[PDB]
Amino acid sequence: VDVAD
Amino acid sequence: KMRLPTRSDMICGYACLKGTAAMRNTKRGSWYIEALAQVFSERACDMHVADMLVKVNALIKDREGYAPGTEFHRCKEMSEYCSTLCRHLYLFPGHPP
Amino acid sequence: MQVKPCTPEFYQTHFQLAYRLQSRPRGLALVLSNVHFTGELEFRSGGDVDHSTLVTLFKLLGYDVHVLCDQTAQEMQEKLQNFAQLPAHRVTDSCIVALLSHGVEGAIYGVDGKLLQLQEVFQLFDNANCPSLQNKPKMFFIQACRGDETDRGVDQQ
Repeated sequence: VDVAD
Repeated sequence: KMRLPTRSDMICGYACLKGTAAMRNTKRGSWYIEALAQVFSERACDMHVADMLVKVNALIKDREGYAPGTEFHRCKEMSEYCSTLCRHLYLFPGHPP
Repeated sequence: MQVKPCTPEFYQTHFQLAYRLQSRPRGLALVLSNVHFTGELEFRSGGDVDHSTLVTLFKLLGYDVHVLCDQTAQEMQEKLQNFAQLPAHRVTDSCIVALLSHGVEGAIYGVDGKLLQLQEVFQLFDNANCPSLQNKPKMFFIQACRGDETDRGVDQQ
């Protein structure tokens, strides 16, 4: 899944 | 004699824009790094670095978040680069052979 | 991951209007990856793939690669400065620095949750502080957030 840096 | 500014001949690639989050896939890694490697390895033979970063920008603009049930589902990101370069920057990979 | 070589002809027709870029190695490259935190900073899952990908890519582009992992703000500053001061830079044609961490606008986090300002990083490699790289292309790649705002995206008309 896509997450924030 | 010719002198220099305090800073020049730099290029800085950013994964995202001011104020915003850069996106990373928990398995595949960062969108920006993934795109950067795909373009540089494919095009360093015949494209300068600033132009490759433009190709990276195109890939990032097209991508969207996959993270169902969370605020990142279908989210977006835009990369950018800032340049004080004064010439084309070709990496000339594998030359001479 | 494979890097297609440039042709002799492409070199011959482009070298005169490009930065000189023919040293072996092409330059030194630094890959600095922060993945494990604690000091609101979540484990950078998949950060390991980024690091490995860049190390392989820069080696294949003909760079000598230096790697640093999970460093505090102060360690990043000291080690970036050590890197910038290396003697090799006088005989190479370019330099690469890649920084992968959490961050905010204009700064990135060390694993201690403190901030290193990007202006100070660039300054380490400028004309006054890094004379061995004067007139040589210096590439920086910064994988880090520049704020906490999620971009929800917009519809195309």
